[PDB]
Amino acid sequence: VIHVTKEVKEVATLSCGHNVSVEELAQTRIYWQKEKKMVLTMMSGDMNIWPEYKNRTIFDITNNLSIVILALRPSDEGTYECVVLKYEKDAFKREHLAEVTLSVKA
Amino acid sequence: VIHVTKEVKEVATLSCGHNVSVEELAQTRIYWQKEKKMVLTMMSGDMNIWPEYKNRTIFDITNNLSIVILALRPSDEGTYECVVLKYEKDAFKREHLAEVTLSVKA
Amino acid sequence: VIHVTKEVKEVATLSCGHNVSVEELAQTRIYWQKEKKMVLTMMSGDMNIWPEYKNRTIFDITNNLSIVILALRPSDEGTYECVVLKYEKDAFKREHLAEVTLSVKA
Amino acid sequence: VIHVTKEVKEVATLSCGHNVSVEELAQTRIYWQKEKKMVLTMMSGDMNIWPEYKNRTIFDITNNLSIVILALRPSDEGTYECVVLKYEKDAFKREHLAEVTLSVKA
Amino acid sequence: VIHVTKEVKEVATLSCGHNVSVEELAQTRIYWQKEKKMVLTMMSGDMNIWPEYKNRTIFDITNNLSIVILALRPSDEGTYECVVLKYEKDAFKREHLAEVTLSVKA
Amino acid sequence: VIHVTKEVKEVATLSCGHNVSVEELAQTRIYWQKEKKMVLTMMSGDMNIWPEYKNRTIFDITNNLSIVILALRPSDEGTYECVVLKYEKDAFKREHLAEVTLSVKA
Amino acid sequence: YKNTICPPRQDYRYWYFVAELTIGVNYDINSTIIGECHMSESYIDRNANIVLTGYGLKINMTIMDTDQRFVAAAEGVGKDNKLSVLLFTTQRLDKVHHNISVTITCMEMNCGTTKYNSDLPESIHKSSSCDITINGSCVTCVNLETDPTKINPHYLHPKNKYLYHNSEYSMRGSYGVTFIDELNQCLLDIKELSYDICYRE
Amino acid sequence: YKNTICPPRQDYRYWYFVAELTIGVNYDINSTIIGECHMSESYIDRNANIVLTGYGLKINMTIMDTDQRFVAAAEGVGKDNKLSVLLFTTQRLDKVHHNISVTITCMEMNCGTTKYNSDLPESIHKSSSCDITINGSCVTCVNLETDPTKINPHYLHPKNKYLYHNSEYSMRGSYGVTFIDELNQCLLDIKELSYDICYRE
Amino acid sequence: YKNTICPPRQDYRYWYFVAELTIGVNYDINSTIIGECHMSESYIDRNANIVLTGYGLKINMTIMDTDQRFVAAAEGVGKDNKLSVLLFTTQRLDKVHHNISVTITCMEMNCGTTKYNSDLPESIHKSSSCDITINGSCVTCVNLETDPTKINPHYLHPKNKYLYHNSEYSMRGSYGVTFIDELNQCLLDIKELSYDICYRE
Amino acid sequence: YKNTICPPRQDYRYWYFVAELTIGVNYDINSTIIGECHMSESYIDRNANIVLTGYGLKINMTIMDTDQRFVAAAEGVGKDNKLSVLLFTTQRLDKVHHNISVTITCMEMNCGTTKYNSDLPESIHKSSSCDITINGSCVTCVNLETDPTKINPHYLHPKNKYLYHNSEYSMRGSYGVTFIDELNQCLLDIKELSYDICYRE
Amino acid sequence: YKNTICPPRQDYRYWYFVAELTIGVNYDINSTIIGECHMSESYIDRNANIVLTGYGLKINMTIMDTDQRFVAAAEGVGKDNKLSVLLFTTQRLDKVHHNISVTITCMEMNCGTTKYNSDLPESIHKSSSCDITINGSCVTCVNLETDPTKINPHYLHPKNKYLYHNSEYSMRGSYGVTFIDELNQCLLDIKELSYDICYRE
Amino acid sequence: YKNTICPPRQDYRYWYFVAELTIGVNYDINSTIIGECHMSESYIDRNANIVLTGYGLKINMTIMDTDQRFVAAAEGVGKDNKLSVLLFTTQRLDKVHHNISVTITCMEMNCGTTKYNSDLPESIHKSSSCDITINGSCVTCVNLETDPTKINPHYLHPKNKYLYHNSEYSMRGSYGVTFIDELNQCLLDIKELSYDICYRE
Repeated sequence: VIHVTKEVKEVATLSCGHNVSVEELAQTRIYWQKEKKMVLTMMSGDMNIWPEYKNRTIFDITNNLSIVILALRPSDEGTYECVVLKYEKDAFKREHLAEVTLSVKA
Repeated sequence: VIHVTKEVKEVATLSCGHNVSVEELAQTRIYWQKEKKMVLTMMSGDMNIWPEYKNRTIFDITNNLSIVILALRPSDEGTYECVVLKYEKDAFKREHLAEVTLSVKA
Repeated sequence: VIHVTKEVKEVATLSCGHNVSVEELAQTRIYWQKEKKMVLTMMSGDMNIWPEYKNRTIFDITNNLSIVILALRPSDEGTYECVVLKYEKDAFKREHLAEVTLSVKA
Repeated sequence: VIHVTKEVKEVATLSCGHNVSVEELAQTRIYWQKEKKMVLTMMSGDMNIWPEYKNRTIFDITNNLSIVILALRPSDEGTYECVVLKYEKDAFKREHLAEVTLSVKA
Repeated sequence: VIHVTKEVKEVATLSCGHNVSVEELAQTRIYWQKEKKMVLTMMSGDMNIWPEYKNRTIFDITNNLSIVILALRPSDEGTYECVVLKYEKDAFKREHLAEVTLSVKA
Repeated sequence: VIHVTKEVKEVATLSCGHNVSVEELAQTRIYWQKEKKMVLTMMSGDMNIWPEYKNRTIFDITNNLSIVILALRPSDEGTYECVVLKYEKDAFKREHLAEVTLSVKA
Repeated sequence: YKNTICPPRQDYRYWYFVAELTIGVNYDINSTIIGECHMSESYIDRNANIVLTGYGLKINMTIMDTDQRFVAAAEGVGKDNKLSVLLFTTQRLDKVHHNISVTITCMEMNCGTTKYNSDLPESIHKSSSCDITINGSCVTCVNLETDPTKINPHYLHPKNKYLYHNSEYSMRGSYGVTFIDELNQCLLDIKELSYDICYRE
Repeated sequence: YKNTICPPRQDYRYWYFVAELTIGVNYDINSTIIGECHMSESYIDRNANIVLTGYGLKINMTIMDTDQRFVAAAEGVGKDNKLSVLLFTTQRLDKVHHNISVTITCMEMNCGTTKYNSDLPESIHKSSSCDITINGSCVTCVNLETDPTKINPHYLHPKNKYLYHNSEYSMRGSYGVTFIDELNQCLLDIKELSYDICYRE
Repeated sequence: YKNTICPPRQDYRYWYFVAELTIGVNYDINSTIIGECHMSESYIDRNANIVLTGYGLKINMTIMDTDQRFVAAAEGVGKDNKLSVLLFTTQRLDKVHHNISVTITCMEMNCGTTKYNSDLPESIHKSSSCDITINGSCVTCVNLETDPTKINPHYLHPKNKYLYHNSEYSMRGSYGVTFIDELNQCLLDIKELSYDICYRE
Repeated sequence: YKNTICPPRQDYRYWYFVAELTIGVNYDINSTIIGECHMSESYIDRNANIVLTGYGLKINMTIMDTDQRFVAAAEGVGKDNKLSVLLFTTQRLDKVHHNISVTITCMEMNCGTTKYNSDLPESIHKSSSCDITINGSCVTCVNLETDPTKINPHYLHPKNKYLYHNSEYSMRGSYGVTFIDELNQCLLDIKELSYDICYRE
Repeated sequence: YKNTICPPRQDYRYWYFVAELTIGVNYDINSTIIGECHMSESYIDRNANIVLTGYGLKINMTIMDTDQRFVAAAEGVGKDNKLSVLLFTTQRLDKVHHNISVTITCMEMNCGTTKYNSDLPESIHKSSSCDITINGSCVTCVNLETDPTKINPHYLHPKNKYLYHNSEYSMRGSYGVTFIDELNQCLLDIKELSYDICYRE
Repeated sequence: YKNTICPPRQDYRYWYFVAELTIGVNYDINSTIIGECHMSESYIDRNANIVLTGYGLKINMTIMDTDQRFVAAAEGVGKDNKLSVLLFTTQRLDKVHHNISVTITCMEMNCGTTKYNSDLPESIHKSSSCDITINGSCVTCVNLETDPTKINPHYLHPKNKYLYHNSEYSMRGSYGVTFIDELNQCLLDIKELSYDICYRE
């Protein structure tokens, strides 16, 4: 678990720690969620996104499959778990559940 | 069962349907009764008779062991059963229970 | 049982129906009692007698071991039982329990 | 199941979908009923008919053993089941239970 | 049991009925008691005595191991038991429990 | 158990009765306690001491591993137990639980 | 296809009133006792035999050459020591009279060997006979009304059971014998009559 | 046809008062105890034997050459230590006196071997004898009134049972022996008398 | 991978409404009796057989070449002596019609050998037949609605059990025979209808 | 004719106060415990032996050459640890003193082998001896008053039982031993004394 | 000296939260049933196997090369047919990840042979794998959170039992598979969740 | 004559406070549980061994070359996980110190092979040693105060039992070991201490 700390109202990268290839990205489902509340999904190459986090997150796939949180707020503080699944034998096999915690200093 | 019908205030024969001989009549007990209420008895040749039917019945033994009801009334309407028993082995053996029904038209 | 009947105020013999000899009388206990109430005893030749019947009874041993009731009254009416026992093997063996009934006509 | 739809106050054929011959029609019992309420019977060649549907139905045996509903009303809307039985071994054997539904547009 | 009777205000011997020798008296415990209330003890040759009976009893050992009651009173009337024990195998073996009864005539 | 008695406001030695060497004293835990309330500890050569008894006790190790109680008071009266443990097989083995009782005369 | 008798059951709910048996006794019976009657039934070679023991009487009634087996019995005590027995079979498959043999042994009072052992002809239609054998002098009269038109009014039918009785005069047969000059006083007073269902049915 | 005795039953409801047996004892019995009397009956070669143990007495009464078997017994304690035994058989088939043998062994107090072992002639009609044997000195008097005219008034007959007693003086026989000078004080005071029905009937 | 039938259980909680069986009888049945129906199930060589005995009828229904075994049954009595049987299996693995053989033996009234023993074609889709054999004259009509769309409204499903029923008209098959001129009055009045779950499920 | 002892019974109601046995113990017993005493009796070759275990003591008392067997026992605890034992036999057939052997083993406290094993002569009439053997040091004193004139006042006799006690001074024999200087303090205070009837009588 | 596993006990009071197993099913389960889950445990050759049958699922979970044996299990039903299984062992002697094999056979609905039979790598630390085999199509998703940091808040621990759970993120391993496009909706709503302790622990 | 030990009994009422055994454990025990402790006693070749299992500990204490057998035990749980064991034998026949061997195996938590297995000399009078063997790492401290002067004040002695304890300092021996730096905190707080009597005494 990576306790990344970062100052308020700043671009905030959250590393998933798992590298997926762009050919494999169509067959791999990636989604981020904090405190069991969903944040963004990348289901079969579709970058769907939640209304709480539509306009302030940018997915950088190459840099450890990360989200960059723009204009970070204390409401965004918490534990983000990054979930990655791969399609095997007509079943999505979960392969990554890395948890990172973001703390807000103001 | 013989449903004999006959007009009011008339001589009324009621056939028992069993013929007994006069030598056998001393050894044979015959009695008539309507609705389990006794009418006449011929016990060992003694023609005993009930106070309801003393003066209006005549036993004709030869004509099928019958009673003739004189001045018949609607009170006499009902089912008459004729019971005949014979003495065998120090026991009276019942041999006839013919039932006839008399109806009164007025 | 002897139903002896006899007129009021008369000498009244009550037969016991058992004859005992005078040699055997010393070894034989005789007593009379009416309605379980004792009348006279002849225990080993002693003619003891009850206050109700002291002066009106005479024991005649020979005439069937009887009592003679003098001036008989309706109070003396009842059933008298006469009890005779003989001494056998250090035990009095009862040999007579004849009951007679006296009726009083007045 | 045939969902036949037809406009209000019009002649309305309801196909049973089973063809019976006129020699077999005497041995075959045909009856129509909607919502378990009986409509017409053709029992042994007798075209008996119910008071709700006496004057507005015509049985056409040849055209798939049908009823023609005259002056159709929304009360006639519902599911009609057509029941056909044949006499085999002293028993009426059911051989057809086709259901058609009539809808009324007004 | 000896029912000794004796007149009031008189010297009164009470026999124990057991004779002990003076050599054996040191090894023998003798005590008198009336109605389970103790009177005198002679434990190992010590003539201890109770306050009720200090000055009116004299032990005469030779004359059947007795007490002599001086100036006898009706309070002294009762049953006196005389208890004698001998030392055997480190245990006092009871050998005498003679009871005498004193009656007072006044 | 030694019942040492000594007058009030006086130096008061309390003998433990166990002699330990100064090389062994580093490996041996000694502590005194009265009525289960702790008095002084000598844990691995550290002479720690309780606030009730800081300034009036002096440990003399050589003279039977004793405490000397200065200005003794009736509050110091009681039973002192002296507990000595030695380190064997990664375990402190208790080897002395001598109890002495101090009485105060005033 | 021919109608048969069913295989036997532990409990039967379809009872058919086959016979009204009335036995008068000289020894005293006060009233009906619950659980007194113990009946045993057997259907062997088309013969229905019922053996019921109660109130000092063992009654062995056998119906011969029949297609119905007994199901139940009910014994009640009337006034003047009359004992009324109601008997039940499965159903009336055939409408014919059947020969009967009823053996009535006195098992408690007035006790002995066979006293009558005779044949009672049925008085109505004369198509059947009762070979009735009495082992004792306790029995005063016997009246056996088979296939009775009228069920006794104070016989309470058990619940979940169904009673059927013959309603035709052409089917009822009466067998009667009286051993004393009683003028067939087997007719109960029925005033204090009660009925108890037998055990082992 | 001859009247016989019925086969034995577990429970008998027709009781016949056959004998009033009264035994006086020197040892103390206070009052009747419920369930004290235990009786055992046996009918072997026309001999009816009853063995009842109660209140320190075992009474073995045998009636010889008889057509009736015992059914029941009732034992009660009267004042002055008199013990009253009421005995019951099936019914009186024959009107004749029967020879009896009654063995009265003291099983609890005053205990020993045979003390009397003699024959008591019946005082009325002199047609029977009681071969009475007492094993002990506890018995003071014995009065055996067989076929008694009068039933004891404070004997409560059990319900669903029927009592019959002899009403003829020609049938009652009294057997009596008294071992002390008692003038036949076997006659109970009957004031505090109660009766308890025995077990194993 | 292919869907199979599970190994049998002592108690099944997933019931599938497979058949609505209605049998009319001439003998009288009053109303539903709790605990009357006793059913026995057997799945041998892909054949699901259920034998339920109740209200005087033993019904032996066998579904041939099927992947579902019976789980439960419910028998209720309607007005005019109509007997309604609700039958349940595990689940509908295959969506095909199956040949059935239902044997209905009258075990209590109107009792005999085989009366009809014929094949009823299913009226809808004509893809299956009922080889129905009636041992007796008690049966008046038989209506077997297999895979019914509508569950009977007054059938109370047991708690902790789950009911599933077919909702497709393409799957329901009706087998019908009437032995009297009844115009298929197997249709119950359903006013006083109650249902009791069978035993040995 | 000679008076004998009766055959043994399961329960005896005629008890005879044969002996007042008092045992003092150094170990503490508080008060009487209901159901504590368990006694076993045996009459073999005219010897009556009773073995009663209670309150830490097993007492084996044997009366030799006697015609009476033990029936019952009662054990109670007095103040100052005195244990009072009341013993009962059938009846006193012979008026003679009998030699006794009483074995008192301490089974719970102060436990060991034979400590005294000596003969106590009876103090009154000197006609019998007690061969008394103590297995342990628990016993402080023993007082055995045989055929006592006075029954202990707070011994409640069981109901339906009858107590008889000797009333003659010519028959009472006292056996006494005290092992400590106690001046025969076996005499209980009797203030808090209660008695419990033993088991297996 | 090395820490070992204790010999097995009948009842264990020290429970360790080893795994949070969640299984989603397509067939309907309403709510938790008390006494539904029946578990069987076996520790053979350092392998802890637990077989728990409940709510139509038989779950055979085996932890390989381990020093802890299972003690208990708790099965609860959540909303949207999610089934939550809480599993307990003795204690965590070694702080290492263990290879697991969990076999989930559908025993009541959607029943068949092996459907997936594959290896799920643990998502955290990638040090262990779940060889998971599903016998049927009933299972929709499986989430196995081993050594969970957080105990389910509405799991009521039994009294006289002691719960210990892992508090380190370095020890928790999550195994997950979803067979439908469910986005890992194995996460229960937990609003109506209840837990029942299994049998045969 | 020499004082011996009595034969064993089912229930003993004379208890002697022989040892105050206190065992501290690192795993958590909340409070005393009624019926938790199960003890087994054996006196073989003058050696008194007691094996009591309770609160996750099996304690096997053997006193060698002694004339007293164990009678009872009482186990209680104090604050800070201290476990207090009170042990009882018959009586103190000899006034000498005895060599002891106490084996304390952890049976539920912190479980393993022998950890210490050493000899603790008694601190007072140095006349005996405790060969103490601990099978596990659960035990933190052991204090064995044999023949204690003071009974624990909140130990409720059972009724009808008698407690005796040693009152001499010359007889009490203390055996102590602490495995952590605890300064002999085996001394319980005793505030919430309760005691439960063990089973199989």
